[PDB]
Amino acid sequence: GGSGDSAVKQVQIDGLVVLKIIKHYQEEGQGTEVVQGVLLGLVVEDRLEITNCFPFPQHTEDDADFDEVQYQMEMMRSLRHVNIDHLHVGWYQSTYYGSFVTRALLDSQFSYQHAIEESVVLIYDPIKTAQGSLSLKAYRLTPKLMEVCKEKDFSPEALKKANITFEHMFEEVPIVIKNSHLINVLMWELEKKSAVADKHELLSLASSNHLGKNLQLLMDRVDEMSQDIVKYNTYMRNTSKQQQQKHQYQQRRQQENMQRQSRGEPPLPEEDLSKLFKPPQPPARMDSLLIAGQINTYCQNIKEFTAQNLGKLFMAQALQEYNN
Amino acid sequence: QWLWDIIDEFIYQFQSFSQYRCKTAKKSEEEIDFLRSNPKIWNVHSVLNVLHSLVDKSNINRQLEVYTSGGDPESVAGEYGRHSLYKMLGYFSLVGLLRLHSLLGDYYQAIKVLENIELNKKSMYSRVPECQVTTYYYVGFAYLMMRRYQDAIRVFANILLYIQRTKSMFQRTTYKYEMINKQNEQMHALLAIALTMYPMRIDESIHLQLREKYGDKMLRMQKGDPQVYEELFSYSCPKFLSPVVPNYDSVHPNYHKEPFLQQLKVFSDEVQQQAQLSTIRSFLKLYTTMPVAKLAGFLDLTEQEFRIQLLVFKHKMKNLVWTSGISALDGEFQSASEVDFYIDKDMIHIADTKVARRYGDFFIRQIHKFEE
Amino acid sequence: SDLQQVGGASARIQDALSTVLQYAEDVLSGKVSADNTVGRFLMSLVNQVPKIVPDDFETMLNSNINDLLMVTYLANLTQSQIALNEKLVNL
Repeated sequence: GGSGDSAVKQVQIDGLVVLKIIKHYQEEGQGTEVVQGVLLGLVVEDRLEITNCFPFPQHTEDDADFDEVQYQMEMMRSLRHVNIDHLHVGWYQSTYYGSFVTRALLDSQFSYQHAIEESVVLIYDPIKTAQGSLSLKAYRLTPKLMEVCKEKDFSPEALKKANITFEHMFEEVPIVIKNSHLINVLMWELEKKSAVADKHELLSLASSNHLGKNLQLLMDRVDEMSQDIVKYNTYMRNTSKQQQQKHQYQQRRQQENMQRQSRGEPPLPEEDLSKLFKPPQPPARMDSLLIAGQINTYCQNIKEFTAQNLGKLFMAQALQEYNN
Repeated sequence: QWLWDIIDEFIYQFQSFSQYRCKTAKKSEEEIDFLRSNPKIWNVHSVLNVLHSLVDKSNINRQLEVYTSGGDPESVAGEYGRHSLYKMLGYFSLVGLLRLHSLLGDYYQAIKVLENIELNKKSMYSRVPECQVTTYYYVGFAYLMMRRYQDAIRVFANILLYIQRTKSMFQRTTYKYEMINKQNEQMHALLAIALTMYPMRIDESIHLQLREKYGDKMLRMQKGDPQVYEELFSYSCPKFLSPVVPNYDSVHPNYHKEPFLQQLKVFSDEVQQQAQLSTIRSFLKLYTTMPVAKLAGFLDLTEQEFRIQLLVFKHKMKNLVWTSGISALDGEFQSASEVDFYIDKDMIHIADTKVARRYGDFFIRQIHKFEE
Repeated sequence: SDLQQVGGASARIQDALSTVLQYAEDVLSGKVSADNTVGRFLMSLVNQVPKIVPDDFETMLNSNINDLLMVTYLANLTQSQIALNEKLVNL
């Protein structure tokens, strides 16, 4: 069966949903980190059928401030009046660049997952990651992390919870592998489209050649990836060096000094012994930055892997066509 | 007292173990499947066969140095122990390769090399990484004794690099791990002196500060030295025969000395001849094609005064280093210049970086399986 | 890979189609609609891929395959260095 961890089940996403997401695209604000909207569905055979979606339209330009409650309330009144009810089983984003996890969206996922166990977060990565294997990714969060929710904090919370061990590279649910039995209408369309509509099919394919000759796509994606890898790794490397200089370097000199002082005073305290050792801000375990870092480096490694897979087959095709 | 007495205690044990092994292991599947089924550990059996070979070889060298003619050790080890262990069935597992690895290591130290055509043809079992490293160690020495510099360096490079995908663990290296790595390095350095200019393929196996150090020595040896050859000979002969252990210096014994004198001559005469060829191989093939004045400048470089230049130039060319055409009419000497290439190793390195990440992914996941 | 299989499936249809188009001319009379028309389609393919033909250009292509392989090799090394950093900070 399609059951995963806790009570969860594998995702079944309609092609109608994909077309509704594509209409609300990735333009009218290309660079802007807008989380696009919610996913609606229901518990079915072996799986979750994701039947619908709607966007959440915020104050978007380059800026993108949050928006009113009654838009969601009137939309979820309106949606019920046409079909079923507001059974909200996840949320979705594209949005700018190739796959990345901006940190407060992890907290947003953590808050959503504490409320609903049966939930999947959907990331859509097409031409902006070079389209490009694994173009739809559906991810759930770990039960041990959810079980100890709330919270993570800076070093309290985290030091106790992360030293019980929680998984964080976690379940990705596989999407299409059988018929939905809704294909029927699209199948009747297919034999005609083709047909005497051949002009449309041929033009759509021909757009690819224009895109592929014009765009510097392998260099372009490598430059944004190189920029991304250096940003996150330099942030993590300075963060680790800051904790190490507090964990090891302070304590080493404190033991150096405490051994020189020698370290027990028998008629009365122990004044400067009492002064010694008080926590710096990291004494251990800045996991809220670290775990979010590792999820982003895993996303970066996936982008390296998809870029390598594109390069393997392009090198093969280039060599194969020339030599005969 | 003590040191010799311990050798007898080991010989008494090894002879008794051989008498037991020669007796049981052609019928005793009752003994054997009781051994297969009961335990939950297995690596001890590999260690004992290797440990016995190292201890026996350490014991044999001391006896042979002290008693330098007409005594028992080589025949009693050869005829009874090594030949009986060679001639019986291999225990199912890699145990037949382990017995062959001692036999080959004894055969190597007695310099009676030839039977590798037989040994390789009977060694058709899977080379699980440790048995690849042992086989390569002996094969590199066999190629070196055969004077196959091109072949020996490739085999030595693999075990010097040590990325053979070994997974040991459980003290199997053992007690000489550093020494075995330098024993491979020492031969690899000697092979590099013979072969260079052409590799281009030393960077894989020998790290840069040792490529620097043997490069100074190699350039000086082919320009003037004496002392680099003296240094190279004294370090190398120590490692070439693999005697495992010395005895103890004193005024009164001769013995070990007769030992050492035989070892020095045999390595000296061959290495001296090879060193002279390496110096002939030193001068660059700066252009393919030489008219008489360029040939005369090569003769001037080759030797002077005066008498007999061209005659010894025929011999120096026909050692190996010059394949060429001559025209008597046009006065021009026509040769090729040998060539080699690079960006070879990177294709191997992309495979082993993938293995290195995967081994680390396996290790963290194995540790993680205890905190589930 | 799915696109490469669609392209090979299409190329095999072209081999079968051109075989039928020629054989129609051999049998009695055929190919009139497929004359300088198909000869322009096949040229349109050939002018784009492989572009031109000489030794200079295939040598340039093989040099680019080595650079693309070098970038791919370095991407394995970056991912392994990220793994070396990963393996140090998860013990």
